[PDB]
Amino acid sequence: NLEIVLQLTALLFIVAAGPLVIVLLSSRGGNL
Amino acid sequence: GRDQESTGFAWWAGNARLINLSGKLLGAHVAHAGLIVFWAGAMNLFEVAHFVPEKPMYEQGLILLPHLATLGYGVGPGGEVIDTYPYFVSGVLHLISSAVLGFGGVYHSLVGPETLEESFPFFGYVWKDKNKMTTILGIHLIVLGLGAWLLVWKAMYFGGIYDTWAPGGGDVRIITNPTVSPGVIFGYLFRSPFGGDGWIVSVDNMEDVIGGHIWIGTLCIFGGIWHILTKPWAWARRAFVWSGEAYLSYSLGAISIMGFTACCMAWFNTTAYPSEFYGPTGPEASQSQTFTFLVRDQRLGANVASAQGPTGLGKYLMRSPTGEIIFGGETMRFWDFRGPWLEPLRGPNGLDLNKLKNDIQPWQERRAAEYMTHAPLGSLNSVGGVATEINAVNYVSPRSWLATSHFCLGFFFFVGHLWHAGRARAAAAGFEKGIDRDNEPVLSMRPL
Amino acid sequence: KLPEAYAPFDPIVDVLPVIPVLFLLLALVWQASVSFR
Amino acid sequence: MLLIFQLALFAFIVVSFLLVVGVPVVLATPEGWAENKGTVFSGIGIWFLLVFLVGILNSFVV
Amino acid sequence: ESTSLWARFCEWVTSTENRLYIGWFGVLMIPTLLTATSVFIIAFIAAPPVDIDGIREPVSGSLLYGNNIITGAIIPTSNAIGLHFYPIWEAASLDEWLYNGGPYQLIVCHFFLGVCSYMGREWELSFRLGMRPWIAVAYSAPVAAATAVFIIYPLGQGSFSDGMPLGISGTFNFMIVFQAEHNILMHPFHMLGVAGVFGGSLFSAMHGSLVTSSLIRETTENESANEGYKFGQEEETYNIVAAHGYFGRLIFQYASFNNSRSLHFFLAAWPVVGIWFTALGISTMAFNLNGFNFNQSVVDSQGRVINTWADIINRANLGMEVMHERNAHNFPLDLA
Amino acid sequence: LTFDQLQGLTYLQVKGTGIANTCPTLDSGSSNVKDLKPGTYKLGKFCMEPTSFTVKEESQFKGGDAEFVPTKLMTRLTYTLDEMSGQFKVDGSGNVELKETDGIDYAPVTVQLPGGERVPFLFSVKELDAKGNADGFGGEFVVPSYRGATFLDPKGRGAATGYDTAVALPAAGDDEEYLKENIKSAGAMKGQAVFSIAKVDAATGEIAGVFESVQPSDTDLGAKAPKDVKITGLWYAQLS
Amino acid sequence: LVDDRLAGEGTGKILGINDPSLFWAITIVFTIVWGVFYVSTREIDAASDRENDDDFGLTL
Amino acid sequence: MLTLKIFVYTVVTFFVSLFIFGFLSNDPGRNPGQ
Amino acid sequence: LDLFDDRKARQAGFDIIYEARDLDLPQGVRDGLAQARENLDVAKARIKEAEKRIDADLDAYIAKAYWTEGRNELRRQVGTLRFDLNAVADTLPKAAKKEAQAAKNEFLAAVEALDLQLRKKNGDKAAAALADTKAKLDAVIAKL
Ligand SMILES: CCCCCCCCCCCCCCCCCC(=O)OC[C@H](CO[C@@H]1O[C@H](CO[C@H]2O[C@H](CO)[C@H](O)[C@H](O)[C@H]2O)[C@H](O)[C@H](O)[C@H]1O)OC(=O)CCCCCCCCCCCCCCCCC
Ligand code: CLA
Ligand code: CLA
Ligand code: CLA
Ligand SMILES: CC1=C(/C=C/C(C)=C/C=C/C(C)=C/C=C/C=C(C)/C=C/C=C(C)/C=C/C2=C(C)CCCC2(C)C)C(C)(C)CCC1
Ligand SMILES: CC1=C(/C=C/C(C)=C/C=C/C(C)=C/C=C/C=C(C)/C=C/C=C(C)/C=C/C2=C(C)CCCC2(C)C)C(C)(C)CCC1
Ligand SMILES: CC1=C(/C=C/C(C)=C\C=C\C(C)=C\C=C/C=C(C)\C=C\C=C(C)\C=C\C2=C(C)CCCC2(C)C)C(C)(C)CCC1
Ligand code: OEX
Ligand SMILES: [Cl-]
Ligand SMILES: [Cl-]
Repeated sequence: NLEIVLQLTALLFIVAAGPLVIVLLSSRGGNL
Repeated sequence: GRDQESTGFAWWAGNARLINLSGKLLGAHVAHAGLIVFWAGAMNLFEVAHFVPEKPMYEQGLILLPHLATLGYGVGPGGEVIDTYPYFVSGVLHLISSAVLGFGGVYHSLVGPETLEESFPFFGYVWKDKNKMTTILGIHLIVLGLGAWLLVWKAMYFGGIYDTWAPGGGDVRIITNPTVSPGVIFGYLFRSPFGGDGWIVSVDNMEDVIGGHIWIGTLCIFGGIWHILTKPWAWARRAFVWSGEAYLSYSLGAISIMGFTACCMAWFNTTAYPSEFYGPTGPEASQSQTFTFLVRDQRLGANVASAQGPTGLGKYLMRSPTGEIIFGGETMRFWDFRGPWLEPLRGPNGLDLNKLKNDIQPWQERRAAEYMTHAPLGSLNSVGGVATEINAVNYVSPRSWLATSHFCLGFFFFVGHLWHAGRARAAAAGFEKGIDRDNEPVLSMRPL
Repeated sequence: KLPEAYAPFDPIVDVLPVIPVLFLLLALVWQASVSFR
Repeated sequence: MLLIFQLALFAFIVVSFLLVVGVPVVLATPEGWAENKGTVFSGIGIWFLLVFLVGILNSFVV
Repeated sequence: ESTSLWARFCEWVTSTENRLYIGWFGVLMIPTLLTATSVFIIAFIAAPPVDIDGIREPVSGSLLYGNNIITGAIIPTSNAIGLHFYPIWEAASLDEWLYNGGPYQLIVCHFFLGVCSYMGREWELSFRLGMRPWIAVAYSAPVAAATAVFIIYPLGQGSFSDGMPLGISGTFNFMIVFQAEHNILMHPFHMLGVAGVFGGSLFSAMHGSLVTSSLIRETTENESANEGYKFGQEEETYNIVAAHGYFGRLIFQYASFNNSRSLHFFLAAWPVVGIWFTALGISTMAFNLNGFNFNQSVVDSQGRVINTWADIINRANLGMEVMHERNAHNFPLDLA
Repeated sequence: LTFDQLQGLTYLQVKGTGIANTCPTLDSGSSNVKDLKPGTYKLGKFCMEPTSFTVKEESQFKGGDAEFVPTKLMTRLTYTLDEMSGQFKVDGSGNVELKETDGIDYAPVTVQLPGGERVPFLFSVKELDAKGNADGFGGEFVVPSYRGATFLDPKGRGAATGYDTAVALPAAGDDEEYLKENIKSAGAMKGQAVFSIAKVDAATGEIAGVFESVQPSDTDLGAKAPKDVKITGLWYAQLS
Repeated sequence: LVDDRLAGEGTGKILGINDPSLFWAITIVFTIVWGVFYVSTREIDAASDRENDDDFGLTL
Repeated sequence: MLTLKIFVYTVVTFFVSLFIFGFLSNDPGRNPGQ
Repeated sequence: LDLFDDRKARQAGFDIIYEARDLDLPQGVRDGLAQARENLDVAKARIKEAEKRIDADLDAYIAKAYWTEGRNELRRQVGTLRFDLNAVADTLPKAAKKEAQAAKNEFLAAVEALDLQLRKKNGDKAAAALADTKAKLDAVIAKL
């Protein structure tokens, strides 16, 4: 099950990379 | 960005705020281009990773690898995949290229110039400038022509293109004599779209395929130079709406036609879409069933030519309404199907009876047997077979996915023409927001 | 499959093709952050 | 070279993730494209160097 | 003012003073629809039987040949023809054209051009009257459905004989065979189509009942309430706030459209979007991408298959499959 | 088109033209079958292209002069028998005996009589055994049932498969009115064909001529009386 | 054969032109309609009140 | 049947030509707004 | 039912059709590629038979102007020649394998050039191309 664990881990980053950008801009008062 | 307070467009029509922001509109189009290249790269690597050599391409749900195979990458004689490394570098090259394409999209969208008309007159444009619009049309017309010449260069100088009709079996072949005769080219273009004719979907040689792309490459280059050195004439100026949304609707109508044509190409054509990679077509599978039962019943002992069905028509062999000897049954409708495994048994008058009972090669039987079981029939959840079948086989033909999807895209982009072209005329005329309460046109008309 | 040198990185490839559909949702969450101005 | 190649590929993935989040953040930030523009170019340059490094190392490992 | 023949002709064609607007799409719509109408009426009354399956077994579809209004139909083109173009001039005799199902192709081909031109003619009048141009977009939904069952489904299946017969009982045969081969009921797009028409029927009844319930008193009880409205009124004939108040209490305040413009867009979008998908559903099933197949999906611990309601549907689908086109199949698989 | 001319054409140059439904023409050659060396040849590429279909109709004008009225073809170019093989025996005295074995040897044809009556028939030379001289050599052939034993009628009734009664009529089914229709038979019949040799090419081993065939029509699995169909046309064969 | 027919079905002819007379039918009709249209363009444009210069046509 | 084919080709070309040159006749200018 | 003795059907491959329709078997086994690679003797036999067709049937077809027969003969019983030539050439030593591949490409170019002339219905150029094809094939077989 190491394969699916790695797939979910990689999936966790990418589904968070997007919102990570928005929250950083929202917190830092960015031009978003 | 902007808001509805200063633009009048809500968030759900937000990209309409870019109509006159040429700089940001550039980044929008470059960013979507990065997405297209990203998907091509990501889906290519996804298919390469999930590729098992013990099955054919069409049994693994691959739609991009067949496109690479038809270009003659990593395929040996007979449609056998020998090496998937060329498929790998195709995915990597697109994936990396999407990054720089994505950066330019993000740069030209978020922090680049909003309008290019001031700082960069070469790239700046206003939709009303018909001359400038034609130059952009002319320029991008040349790169399309050059892209077409890449295909013929691949087919004539760089390895070649996979020919499913090649003598000695389907293989990668160098095209040395492309068919550039005007009669052949015009014959395909102005052919009927009905049965037997099939418009351009009936191109059945790689000589005609890359012969046509020579014409397309040349026409687009000359058309590019033409539309660069000339501005639209008076007849055109009084026939088209010269607005940014109007130009979009013209393209939407165009690629709607292209979407429908790709749907029919993937469904019927066996030259540009070899059955070795995309699987059998609808007509091919039905034609393969009667061929399979003709072969197996001969061994059991039966005169297939003299065998009658319940209806009195030939059980195995009958005549088309034009006289050609064809396979019997319901597949009488598919009598205009032509395939690499079936043409050797076909003479000038149709299927040759002597060759059908004396010279059926084992490879022809194996091809027809394989094509019958992989008929383009399946369910939404990818259950192979007719709707009245058990959950045993996990298979839907790539032709089914390609034809079904690009018809839905073709139809919706036709609604794009209807929507974006209707609005283009109304906005230019100036009543896209509603009827003037004090100046209603109908109120000034004679009653019916 | 991928070349043997790229085998450890296979799980990343298995989630890559779904990224483009995330951009549509990313645009939606971006508009929500700015209160759909 | 297999371990060297995979380390370079992993480094390429990590720096790509930094650019995927870092670049839009600094671009949207008003001061970002004026001050952090220097460190973005370093990230772009390193990213391209790893592309070519992984590219040549692919020849000796595949 | 105009003196040129073409200048005067183009003014007449685009004239909004005609009782029925012609326009440029009408010079295509009128001849095609009249051609299809003429042959349809003549064929529905007096056409000879048609060998639809290509097995030399003609099927009677005319009133003068023993059918009533329900069972009468224009039989599709012969299976021997397939998708081949079969105009009347490609037949040796008009008797042969009738026998092979010629009138069906003539109707379907001219009718498809008629509805496409009818759609454009709807845009053209809106432009001539200075109104917003999207009634034609809402009309694209029924056009897509008509195009799917007359053109695209025969295209994917390989024969015009698989198109919908131009008749009442012929339509039912089309649906039943369609279920047996594609399991259309289990397809998510007929599901969206059903929600489109059930919802559209619901929304039509609700909007009609809510507006009728809110009519402002302007008449007596010995007169129709309709008399309270005068054609050309500048004021509203019903109280929108009162109707919103009723429906607000009926479920909850924010489940109701306070905006007439939003409400009417919803009234248009819901059925049009639903019919778009069910039209796509038939188009997708034309290329044999059938609906969900959950047969033998549930099996017990030892492997025994436990039937579900989906398996009972398969039993009904099995019965239609082995009976449609009884004499047409010589081989076990229905690949065509 | 001679046989050599046809073989010089691609399938795409024939598809749709209609020449696929034409027997090859034997040009040059000779008019004397005597040029054929006596012996037993192997009949090959035997093909019979009709040139006319006439159906005998009982005369309502009394007199009993039932004559073959002209018809209109209804099923398009699907009516030539080809690829028929067998043996052809030539005698020194000019005696000719032809025997068909395999090949198409049958084609469903429908024609329409004056009045709108479609008469189907199974144009066939099955088991054709013709003996005679060169000028005329005739024989009888088997005309099988137009509809097979497993053909289901619109009510689901058949011979070897289907209902044996009118299920739509639970009570009046199996009455004397429906006994004839409920019971179906697929027995065969016989026809008479007279052939004639007009051209013979000894060098290429090819013969040609005309034929006249008279056979019954479809009996609707025994539901209707068969009419008499006279088929006149050309024929061609390759002795080898 | 027994009957006569055009036999042009499924033959891939350009615009369906089996015989050259069909070419004259299409060409003559198109030329006539084009002829009456051509001698009327100026009058039609005159109604616009603008001259068909490089800035003529519906433009947003 | 050729006579019928030529008649239809004449008729179809006539109505299509009117459609084509109809929209080329400053169609966009035929609107009630200014 | 009445019985019939079709036990000979398995000979001459009654199960070839059933073998190709077996999803359990790999694609190589279904298509017959695995059998030829495993037993090279059948691959060599089909090369010899393909040579017989080329050095016999083709000459008659060109002389009689039977263009469709000639093209079909180039793809029937020869439709596995490219695979069979590759199958034998793979077993050769690397030095010989390189030379066999070069020879094979020359023969394939000639047979495709011959196919063009048959398509063009050019008897004179086809006969010249046929003679070249027969010469190239002999060189390839000698190396294999
Ligand atoms: C007001 C605003 C309103 C907004 C409304 C918004 C609504 C959003 C609706 C979304 C509906 C789609 C939901 C997607 C997630 C569902 C899970 C899923 O999808 O899962 C389904 C499967 C599961 O993955 C795998 O799918 C495979 C499918 O077979 C494929 O692979 C097989 C080999 O294993 C065979 O090779 C076979 O031939 C080949 O088809 C197998 O079934 C595997 O066992 C299975 O694990 O696909 C996959 O997840 C991977 C593919 C998923 C994406 C595919 C997109 C491309 C579609 C192309 C065709 C488009 C249209 C066709 C017409 C449709 C008509 C309805
Ligand atoms: C390359 C083609 C293209 C381009 C460049 C545009 C561009 C534009 N469109 Mg248009 N449109 C197109 C195609 C295109 N459209 C098609 C094909 C249709 C038919 C469906 C439409 C229907 C349409 C309408 C009704 C409207 C526009 C509008 C607009 C403007 C603003 C839209 C916006 O802000 O997006 C915002 C994006 C969203 C709010 C998200 C949309 C959600 C969709 C449904 C995602 C669903 C994805 C899913 C996979 C689809 C399932 C089916 C699929 C499998 C086929 C803009 C200039 C608006 C306008 O008129 O501007 C003035 C407007 O209202 N378009
Ligand atoms: C292919 C899809 C696409 C693209 C390319 C664009 C592009 C654009 N949109 Mg748009 N939009 C889309 C879809 C898209 N949109 C959809 C589906 C909707 C409906 C919800 C909208 C609704 C919408 C509205 C309402 C508006 C726009 C606006 C804009 C423009 C400026 C956005 C901005 O500056 O704000 C800033 C955004 C951010 C700061 C957050 C995004 C940060 C980055 C870009 C996220 C991506 C990170 C990426 C992975 C990094 C990798 C790149 C590289 C390092 C490899 C821009 C050119 C605005 C406009 O019109 O300009 C006047 C605006 O008003 N859009
Ligand atoms: C979710 C959106 C989506 C997706 C995922 C796809 C996906 C796909 N589409 Mg599709 N399409 C879409 C939307 C989409 N489409 C829409 C909205 C439309 C308009 C309605 C279309 C219209 C369309 C058409 C007309 C066609 C496709 C096709 C395809 C398939 C091949 C893609 C391709 O090769 O393109 C193009 C590739 C490029 C642009 C990159 C290559 C460009 C250069 C010039 C090629 C040079 C190659 C060269 C010879 C290589 C040799 C090396 C060289 C150095 C010598 C693919 C699976 C094709 C198909 O398979 O038909 C079914 C096809 O014909 N699509
Ligand atoms: C290639 C690759 C890469 C890259 C990646 C990327 C580019 C990513 C991106 C991604 C993205 C781009 C993401 C995003 C996503 C999004 C999301 C996750 C969201 C969602 C949302 C939701 C779900 C919700 C919505 C809503 C709102 C809030 C409003 C109202 C309504 C609703 C609720 C619906 C990496 C680095 C890995 C490395 C390796 C390779
Ligand atoms: C403007 C804007 C928008 C959009 C945007 C976009 C659309 C972007 C795109 C972007 C992009 C388009 C990006 C891309 C990226 C990519 C990358 C970054 C790559 C990576 C790669 C890597 C990292 C590596 C990989 C590998 C190889 C090399 C081999 C195999 C293995 C692997 C896979 C690992 C939105 C909507 C938000 C709204 C707002 C505005
Ligand atoms: C590559 C290739 C080929 C082909 C080629 C070509 C050469 C194409 C072309 C095409 C062309 C060359 C053309 C087409 C099309 C066009 C179109 C489709 C359109 C038209 C449109 C429109 C839109 C019109 C309009 C109008 C006018 C007149 C103006 C205004 C008014 C109106 C709107 C009415 C082939 C087949 C060999 C196959 C292989 C590949
Ligand atoms: O044609 Mn009317 O229904 Ca369409 O599936 Mn196959 O083909 Mn016949 O059977 Mn089932
Ligand atoms: Cl039925
Ligand atoms: Cl069948």
